[PDB]
Amino acid sequence: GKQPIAVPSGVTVNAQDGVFKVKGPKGELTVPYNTELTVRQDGDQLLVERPSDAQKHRALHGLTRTLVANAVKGVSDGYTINLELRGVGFRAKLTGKALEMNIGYSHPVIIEPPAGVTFAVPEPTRIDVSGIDKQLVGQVAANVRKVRKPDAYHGKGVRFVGEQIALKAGK
Amino acid sequence: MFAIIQTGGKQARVSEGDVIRVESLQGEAGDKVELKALFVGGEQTVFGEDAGKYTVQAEVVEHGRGKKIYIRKYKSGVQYRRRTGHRQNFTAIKILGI
Amino acid sequence: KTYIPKNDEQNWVVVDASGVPLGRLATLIASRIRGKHRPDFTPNMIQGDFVVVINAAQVALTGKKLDDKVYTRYTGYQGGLKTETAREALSKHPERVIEHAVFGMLPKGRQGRAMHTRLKVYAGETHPHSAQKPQVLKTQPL
Amino acid sequence: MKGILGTKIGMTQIWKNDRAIPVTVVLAGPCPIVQRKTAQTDGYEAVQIGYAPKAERKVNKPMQGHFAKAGVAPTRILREFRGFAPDGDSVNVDIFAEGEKIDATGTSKGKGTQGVMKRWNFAGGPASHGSKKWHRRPGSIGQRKTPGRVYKGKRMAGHMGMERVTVQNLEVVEIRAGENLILVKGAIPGANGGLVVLRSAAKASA
Amino acid sequence: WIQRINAGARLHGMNYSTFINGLKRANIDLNRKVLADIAAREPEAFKALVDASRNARQ
RNA sequence: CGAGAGCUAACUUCCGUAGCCGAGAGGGAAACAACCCAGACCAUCAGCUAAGGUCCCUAAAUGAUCGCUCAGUGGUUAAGGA
RNA sequence: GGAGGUUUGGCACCUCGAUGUCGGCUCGUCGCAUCCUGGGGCUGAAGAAGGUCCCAAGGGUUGGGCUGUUCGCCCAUUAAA
RNA sequence: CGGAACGGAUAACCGCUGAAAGCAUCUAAGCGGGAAGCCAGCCCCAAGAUGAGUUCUCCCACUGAAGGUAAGACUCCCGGAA
Ligand SMILES: [Mg+2]
Ligand SMILES: [Mg+2]
Ligand SMILES: [Mg+2]
Ligand SMILES: [Mg+2]
Ligand SMILES: [Mg+2]
Ligand SMILES: [Mg+2]
Ligand SMILES: [Mg+2]
Ligand SMILES: [Mg+2]
Ligand SMILES: [Mg+2]
Ligand SMILES: [Mg+2]
Ligand SMILES: [Mg+2]
Ligand SMILES: [Mg+2]
Ligand SMILES: [Mg+2]
Ligand SMILES: [Mg+2]
Ligand SMILES: [Mg+2]
Ligand SMILES: [Mg+2]
Ligand SMILES: [Mg+2]
Ligand SMILES: [Mg+2]
Ligand SMILES: [Mg+2]
Ligand SMILES: [Mg+2]
Ligand SMILES: [Mg+2]
Ligand SMILES: [Mg+2]
Ligand SMILES: [Mg+2]
Ligand SMILES: [Mg+2]
Ligand SMILES: [Mg+2]
Ligand SMILES: [Mg+2]
Ligand SMILES: [Mg+2]
Ligand SMILES: [Mg+2]
Ligand SMILES: [Mg+2]
Ligand SMILES: [Mg+2]
Ligand SMILES: [Mg+2]
Ligand SMILES: [Mg+2]
Repeated sequence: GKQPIAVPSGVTVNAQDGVFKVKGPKGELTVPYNTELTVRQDGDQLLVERPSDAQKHRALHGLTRTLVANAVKGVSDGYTINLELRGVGFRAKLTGKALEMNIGYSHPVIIEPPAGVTFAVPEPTRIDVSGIDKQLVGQVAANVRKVRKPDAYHGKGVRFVGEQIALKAGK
Repeated sequence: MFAIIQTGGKQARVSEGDVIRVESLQGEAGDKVELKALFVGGEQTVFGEDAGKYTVQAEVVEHGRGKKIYIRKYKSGVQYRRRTGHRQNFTAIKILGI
Repeated sequence: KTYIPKNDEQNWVVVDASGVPLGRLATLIASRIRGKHRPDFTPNMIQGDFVVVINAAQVALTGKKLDDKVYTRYTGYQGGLKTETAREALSKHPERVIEHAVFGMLPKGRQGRAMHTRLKVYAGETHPHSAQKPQVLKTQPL
Repeated sequence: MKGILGTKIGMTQIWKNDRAIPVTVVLAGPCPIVQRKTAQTDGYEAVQIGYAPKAERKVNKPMQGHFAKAGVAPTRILREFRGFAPDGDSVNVDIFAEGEKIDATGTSKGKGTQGVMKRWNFAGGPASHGSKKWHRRPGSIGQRKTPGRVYKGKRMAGHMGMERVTVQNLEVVEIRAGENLILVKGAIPGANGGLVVLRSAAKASA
Repeated sequence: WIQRINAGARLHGMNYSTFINGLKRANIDLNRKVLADIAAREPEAFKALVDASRNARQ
């Protein structure tokens, strides 16, 4: 189980039938939640209490609590994922807001951000993604990573910036 | 409006001339005073053991044999066909009770 | 001996469908069409009310049914097999779904065809039949 | 989308550069804009236009009045082109430019009641090795008792002819502007002098 | 007969099973269903029997 | 139900035994000699029930109370796995 | 331990007042336990060519010599026979 | 000349956020990606879609179910890559 919280100073939390609204430095980060749970807060700090200890009842508590944790902490401080391309060539660049990968294929491979997500290419072989909705930053980083998921032999491709990987042997 | 309940006689708030099953009182003599379980006299409905309070007379009008019917029966591939005559006796009566 | 009447009545009613399960609403409409609500004065004649469903596209299927429910219908042709439209993509033309229920329970005879006439589905919140002045009737039964 | 009517005239030889090619000459003469159908007044968007004038003596009164709404001479054929919204009258030049692909739709040549060897490319059966279905005959026609059926759809002797046929990606070879002629690469269906219609490619492939 | 009786039964907010159980629960109602039908064709008396029956399952 | 023969196959074949069918109508089992109910003297626009049922087709509680399964399981098996 | 009913059967239920039988030819249509093609997982998968399993029935699946043959063998090709 | 592209929802599969177990997990709520296959897209039929659809236009309101008639079909003649 998990329950303790930390709402900071520059944010505000509404409440309505379980489904709250939130604003702050970047507002309109609403999330769905179930009515069967108790959407609540004291004031200086929040909580989600579980009315009943049932199994399916218990799962929703931890789901909803991490979801409020990410959704509020993202408007309070934000999320930023970093990655590196590896392999011969494998360029990346920024055209306006779009990210031009130039990575091991006959064509350039472009990605156009969904709204709220900001690409950044601090180094020619360094991708970075910035945003609030952690779910969407994760799907965006995944959409870039899938373009060349690492091979089992030499590790060409997208990698999380600190990432290690196994290498099969071969000839 | 109301009708005999076939099982023997016995009925509700009528005024007419109806057939029914045979009465074992012959002639127009019977003057049968039957019990009735319901009545809408005065549009005032009355039923139940209230209707064991009220009773209606009705003269016997005529003994009679109804329209003929055959009783035919069949079964396949067994030869067996059956045929018989039948007419149901009755005693028509006209109503004039309370 | 038994009273029978003339078909003199012609009655119009607006069933709602929004939030209602399908089937639950469908049997209510099938009962109103087939005439059980009034003293079902004859088998012989169709004395049921005319039934004008609205907001049918807000119909509810209470299970997983919105997927995985199937709608087989044979075009005579081989390979015209189970031409399965099944789901909520049949809510591309929502009204027939509801029809298909009540006609699943309306009689299959000459008369049973002919009563389907009086079923007037309307997936939107609006219907033309203001000239009939249909009467409201609640989706809860008791 | 854009289209016009005309009449197949005949076929010929042609030389674009040095490559000899078979063209077909349609005459796509001017078409009046009779009726401007809009969805706000007709439920769907389209335009109906005419071809080959009819002597006014031959018109019904209702058709003289149909045209008479539009200030247009009676024309023996009217047709509707979906999504098409021109202005004035539909001359063929303006609609087409040389080399563009255009679908060509006309009515196939009625060959009447045709056997199966002719209609569906049936095989035939030996013409000497025993028979008395020497040619022509469809042979067997089903399974046996299970499905007693013969399939709905089954191919059989019949009216091979007269179908509407569309033919895709024909190439405008040339455009004679002041004659209202239009060359098209290769063949179009019909007897000569039948109506046909030329249109933009139904699938604009890359 | 039965099919016509439960129609008025439900018309009043009872039903055939409960309504004949209430017309039986008072001993004095012994009329045939056909006569309950004819009463279903006379609404006032039918409602009188409905209130009679319903005052017997209480 | 109890055996043999068979492969502890068969709407298989051969015996014992009970019941039905043959010779059996009527309600149930969608349909259906064998199963479950129940043995048709005749007539009725009368009543209680059997089996079986009570959402609509389709007669009759969208009955009541504590649960169980979210699989359409219900509405086609097992060794084995979770 | 199951599955399917395509084999050789068993059984003897409708058909001996007739249910034409093997092979070919002609038309076909269906299953999928998938020969090709499409999407995958693992691979003792470097690449290429593969193996094997999963999802997939839209379409497609060659012509000849031998024999009545089905089949099988062979010629010569195939995305595949 | 054609099979096709673009689209949508999908199978195996691949993932995002993520609990029930303060880890981890593509799923238990939720979301995204993925086939010659499913729906749409191409060509043809089709309102006997008795649920009979729309639009444009024409003849009008005659005399005693009938009858002369309008608008307008047909019969027949001559022919037709029908
Ligand atoms: Mg016998
Ligand atoms: Mg030949
Ligand atoms: Mg034959
Ligand atoms: Mg069969
Ligand atoms: Mg058949
Ligand atoms: Mg043995
Ligand atoms: Mg035997
Ligand atoms: Mg025997
Ligand atoms: Mg015998
Ligand atoms: Mg016996
Ligand atoms: Mg029996
Ligand atoms: Mg059965
Ligand atoms: Mg039966
Ligand atoms: Mg028999
Ligand atoms: Mg018998
Ligand atoms: Mg039997
Ligand atoms: Mg029993
Ligand atoms: Mg009873
Ligand atoms: Mg019982
Ligand atoms: Mg009922
Ligand atoms: Mg087990
Ligand atoms: Mg014979
Ligand atoms: Mg014969
Ligand atoms: Mg498969
Ligand atoms: Mg492959
Ligand atoms: Mg390789
Ligand atoms: Mg095949
Ligand atoms: Mg595509
Ligand atoms: Mg999934
Ligand atoms: Mg998608
Ligand atoms: Mg293709
Ligand atoms: Mg007339």
